[PDB]
Amino acid sequence: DIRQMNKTHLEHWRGLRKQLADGEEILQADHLASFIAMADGVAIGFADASIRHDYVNGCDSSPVVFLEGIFVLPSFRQRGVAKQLIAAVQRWGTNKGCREMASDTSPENTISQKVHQALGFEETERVIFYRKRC
Amino acid sequence: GLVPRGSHMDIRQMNKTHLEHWRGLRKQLWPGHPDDAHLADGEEILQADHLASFIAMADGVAIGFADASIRHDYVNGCDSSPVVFLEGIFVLPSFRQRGVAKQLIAAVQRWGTNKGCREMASDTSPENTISQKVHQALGFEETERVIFYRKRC
Ligand SMILES: CC(C)(COP(=O)(O)OP(=O)(O)OC[C@H]1O[C@@H](n2cnc3c(N)ncnc32)[C@H](O)[C@@H]1OP(=O)(O)O)[C@@H](O)C(=O)NCCC(=O)NCCS
Ligand SMILES: CC(C)(COP(=O)(O)OP(=O)(O)OC[C@H]1O[C@@H](n2cnc3c(N)ncnc32)[C@H](O)[C@H]1OP(=O)(O)O)[C@@H](O)C(=O)NCCC(=O)NCCS
Repeated sequence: DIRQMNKTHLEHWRGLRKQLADGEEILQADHLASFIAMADGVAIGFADASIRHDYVNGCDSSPVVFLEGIFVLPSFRQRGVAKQLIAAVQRWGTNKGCREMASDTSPENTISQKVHQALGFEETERVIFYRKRC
Repeated sequence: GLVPRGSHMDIRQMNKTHLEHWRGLRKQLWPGHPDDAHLADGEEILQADHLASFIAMADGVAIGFADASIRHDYVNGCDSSPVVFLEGIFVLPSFRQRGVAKQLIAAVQRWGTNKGCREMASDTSPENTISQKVHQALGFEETERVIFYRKRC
């Protein structure tokens, strides 16, 4: 049971996000989309996505569908829920015209890295990001 | 009016006349791209409102440059949007450690702010220790390290 998020789901979505305002912008925006997995009417997993038009490390085409975040409640892990949410994200990206899908994860997130490889992604590059307020 | 500025080292916003020298330098930052691709990049940068490059001129000769963009996409480690991102920066070996990059970045920062950016960001490879010391010495804070993934769709 996978669905594109709407206002009803906003509440369940926040609880999971808290574990991994915006729901507002996402609902309103065209380049934004979030998906949710339900067990007995309860959101037990989600994935946030966006269509990126700026440079994306490791990608040579534009726009790109970017998996901004993904989370599945510990107890529902290893049942294919993420594989399903990512396939929904891919479908959405592909018909918004993206020829490639991208994602990122921390060097310490070993399970995440294995999940990305198991789902067909290829590591492109590792980078350190910086920031300075103007 | 007591101290003329940029009498010998001057930071300029790139225009069509700098295309060839910028490209000459960019091939040294990013080897592997035909003069074509650099050129196409240069025309895109010139015509797009969220894109700009800066050229460091020593007595009229380009010795460094910085490519920047006003990013509206989410930018790792930032709380606001848009962000002025340093897409790349390069200074000829013979002119390093003289404050050039400092000025290119200050000019990028300044263009970013006038375009509504509250934050400036950059990224760099974990093998580039010199670039990591450069970012820290210039006031940037490391926000996060990540691994990027790609899948054709
Ligand atoms: C990453 C995460 C979303 C995976 O969710 P999931 O529902 O458990 O994943 P799936 O069951 O759909 O697994 C997809 C594939 O990855 C593999 N995988 C999942 N968990 C794994 C683990 N712990 N170790 C090794 N491989 C694993 C599965 O074996 C599966 O393999 P297959 O396709 O070859 O059959 C989940 O661990 C989680 O929510 N973690 C916390 C948040 C986080 O790390 N997010 C990542 C980036 S924001
Ligand atoms: C990174 C680079 C642009 C810096 O250019 P630069 O003109 O030499 O830098 P600056 O002189 O303005 O240096 C500013 C700051 O970095 C420090 N710095 C510069 N080179 C350094 C080095 N090799 N080791 C340690 N610190 C260094 C300066 O000392 C410091 O300022 P401070 O003295 O006021 O504290 C240049 O080395 C270069 O082109 N590197 C190769 C390409 C590259 O790696 N680009 C970055 C990623 S796209």
